[PDB]
Amino acid sequence: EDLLFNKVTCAQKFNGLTVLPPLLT
Amino acid sequence: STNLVKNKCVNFNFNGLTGTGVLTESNKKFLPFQQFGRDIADTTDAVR
Repeated sequence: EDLLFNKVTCAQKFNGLTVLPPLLT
Repeated sequence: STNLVKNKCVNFNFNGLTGTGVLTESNKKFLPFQQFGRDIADTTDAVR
């Protein structure tokens, strides 16, 4: 799972582009 | 003129550029002629 995670990649929020968090951490 | 206030959610006006926000200390130096500093999203986020 770590070897897989490591491969995948506020300024936005200047205009109301908020990002709600997930539920399942 | 007025004063220079920092670190509070204030209004500012530098070189005609208008905007509001928190004026935290900066940690990057520019070229000595440049006045602005901008991100990939093309939004002002730095100023001399």
